[PDB]
Amino acid sequence: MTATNKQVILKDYVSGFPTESDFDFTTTTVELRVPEGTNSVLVKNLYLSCDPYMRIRMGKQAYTPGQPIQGYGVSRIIESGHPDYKKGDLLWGIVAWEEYSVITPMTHAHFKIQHTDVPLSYYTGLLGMPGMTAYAGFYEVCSPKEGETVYVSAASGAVGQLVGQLAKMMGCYVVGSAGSKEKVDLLKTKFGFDDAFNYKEESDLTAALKRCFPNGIDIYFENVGGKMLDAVLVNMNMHGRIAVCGMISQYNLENQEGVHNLSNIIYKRNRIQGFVVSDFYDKYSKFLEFVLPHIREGKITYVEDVADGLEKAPEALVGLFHGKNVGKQVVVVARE
Amino acid sequence: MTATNKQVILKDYVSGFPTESDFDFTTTTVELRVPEGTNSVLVKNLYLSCDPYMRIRMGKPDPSTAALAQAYTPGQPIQGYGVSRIIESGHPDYKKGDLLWGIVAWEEYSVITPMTHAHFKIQHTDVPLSYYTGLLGMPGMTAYAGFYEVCSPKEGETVYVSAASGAVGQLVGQLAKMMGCYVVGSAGSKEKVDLLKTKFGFDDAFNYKEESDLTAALKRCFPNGIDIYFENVGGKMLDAVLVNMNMHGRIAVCGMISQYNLENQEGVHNLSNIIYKRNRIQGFVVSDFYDKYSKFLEFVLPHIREGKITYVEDVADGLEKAPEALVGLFHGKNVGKQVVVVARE
Ligand SMILES: NC(=O)c1ccc[n+]([C@@H]2O[C@H](COP(=O)([O-])OP(=O)(O)OC[C@H]3O[C@@H](n4cnc5c(N)ncnc54)[C@H](OP(=O)(O)O)[C@@H]3O)[C@@H](O)[C@H]2O)c1
Ligand SMILES: NC(=O)c1ccc[n+]([C@@H]2O[C@H](COP(=O)([O-])OP(=O)(O)OC[C@H]3O[C@@H](n4cnc5c(N)ncnc54)[C@H](OP(=O)(O)O)[C@@H]3O)[C@@H](O)[C@H]2O)c1
Repeated sequence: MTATNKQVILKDYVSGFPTESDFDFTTTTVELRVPEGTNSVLVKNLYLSCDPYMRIRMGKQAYTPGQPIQGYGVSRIIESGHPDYKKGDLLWGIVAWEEYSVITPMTHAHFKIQHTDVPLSYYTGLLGMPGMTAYAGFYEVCSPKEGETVYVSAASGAVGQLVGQLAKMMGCYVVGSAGSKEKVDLLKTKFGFDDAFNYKEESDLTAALKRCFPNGIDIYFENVGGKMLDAVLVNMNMHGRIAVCGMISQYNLENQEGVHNLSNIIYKRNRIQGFVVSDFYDKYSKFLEFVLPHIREGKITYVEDVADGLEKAPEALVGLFHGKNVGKQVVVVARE
Repeated sequence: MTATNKQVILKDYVSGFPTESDFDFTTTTVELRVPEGTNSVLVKNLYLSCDPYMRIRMGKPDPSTAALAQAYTPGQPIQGYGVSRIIESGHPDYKKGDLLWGIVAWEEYSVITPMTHAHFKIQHTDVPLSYYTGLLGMPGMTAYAGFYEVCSPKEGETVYVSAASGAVGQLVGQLAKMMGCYVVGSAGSKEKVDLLKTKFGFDDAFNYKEESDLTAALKRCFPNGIDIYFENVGGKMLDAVLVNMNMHGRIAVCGMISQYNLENQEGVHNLSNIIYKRNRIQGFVVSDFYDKYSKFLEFVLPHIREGKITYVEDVADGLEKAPEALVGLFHGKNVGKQVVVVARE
């Protein structure tokens, strides 16, 4: 290996939706040496994650045009130059969209994989940054108690599916919405939710919510926004929490959708708390040692829509925003 | 034993703003005697209060609003907060010379059954009895409970409060100042902003109505963004604040009178920002904390009596005015706590 290196780049700033045309392919050639830098390691990017924050990251902390779009991925140390990383092991964290990248590890972008008795695809979704985010947001920011109704929202996907699974381990009554009957079956089937509805087979969303929850929503895990939020507010419960994890139904408009119903948080006494996963990474290694018994035991599960190659990685990032993605969108770039 | 007790009533459920018309008057004759059943007391309503909550209790009954809540049964009188003197026995902790505050009807001679976070006995007289409908009562309990146990302020923090010339936003700004915060306020009247700037304390304030790009103004007052936000307003305000906010910014949602007399509630766009800069919106209801009311007095009653807490009012006589009075809040014709004297003392 003193190879060529393929990279998926960004042309220029996406207005509205992202499309395959706002991404271009290019070949650099990499020397597999130590290499040149300071606390650097060279790596072979194994897997990539299709992260929805990326849209916000590609409009005019924003990736520079002409340079590969950066994003989370799990990788293997080719050559080292960093104390912690032996010249042959597994990492995850921010990396370029390439086969061969050079990143100098830092404690909260880059973690080090010390459990391989589980897929190295999980560490871009379940045992990776969506997992910390489902752990963090549902445990701290929602502050769940037992027996109480949890509405989850892009539930099939990356963050959504551990929340209803964590919540059902508590023993709540969980419901979840998803866009198609493939995903809405996955929910009650695979992760045994207590109900699940296809929000795209509905006009009556407030009434949809009001039907799925007889006695109202104590907790709502927010992964989407707008219309959905507004029905959830009518539906919310007294002293019930809403942890705002994100708003996919907003990242893409060049005109942000307007919410009405906030007036309800007075009467119903709603905490609405918008977190960020980063802040909880000191609790990462506690999450890991908590879930890792449940996965390899058949208690926590996952579902990941796995593309193959950087070639099929624009057709993949774009797929999140409409909903091609069935579960976590990962991108296999090196099979091992 | 009859005594002719006048009243004020609601014709019908309101849609939009109240007007003097949605209320009718009428009279009756209460027989002045010892009330029975539960632990009941016949009272004599000296004062009464115009608080903007009464509009969500005037509208047609939604479950959403039924959590505050359940509208006034159209035809019998209006229920509200007022000061009252015990005209008869009925109960243990209430002697017939006595004087409570709480929820009475809009009538001359109410009868009440005094519940623990309903009816509160006045003990202290050295202060105007009209203070038990502002500062020493419920709207006073809001600014205390909403800013200490809800905005979780830290000394030095930037603060913005709105509807800053009314029973809550003028005592908030002072509890704010009492810990070196940078309270700025807002109000619509050209002179109302002058009570904020001078009389109440605020470091700056503005006239939102003389102000056109709302957010430009909050960008001026706080060049270093807004840590806390007390809100008695909503809509177009909350979107300027959410832009201007700081990280780990907090918001206490007391009320949103703007939205209240809208049939067609305004759209709050900018709510997405809170995912970036870990903002917390929290809606509370003062009613929940009336345990920390003994404690609140204990606090305020020293600070007022010493020049640390200033409080303007707006008085007006009898029920005849209490329509025009209650309808004046929504248009901002109350230059402080709007009180109505049924019968002075
Ligand atoms: N809190 C944090 O710090 C944190 C961390 C990471 C990511 N996030 C954010 O939250 C999301 C990521 O994970 P994920 O669990 O949502 O799954 P994902 O599968 O990774 O992302 C795509 C999903 O978006 C949904 N979707 C797209 N447009 C939608 C719309 N207009 N309305 C409703 N649903 C829509 C689709 O579900 P349907 O087919 O069912 O409609 C699809 O499954 C992103 O918005 C991301 O920016 C937050
Ligand atoms: N438990 C709770 O959550 C709780 C408890 C008590 C009260 N509240 C609520 O919060 C408010 C407190 O009452 P208060 O006695 O302190 O007096 P207040 O809010 O000052 O009421 C009158 C004021 O409303 C302002 N106003 C009128 N229309 C407005 C509009 N469209 N936009 C912005 N401001 C407008 C006027 O001034 P400017 O034009 O000068 O701005 C006027 O000074 C009420 O809405 C009440 O229902 C909530």
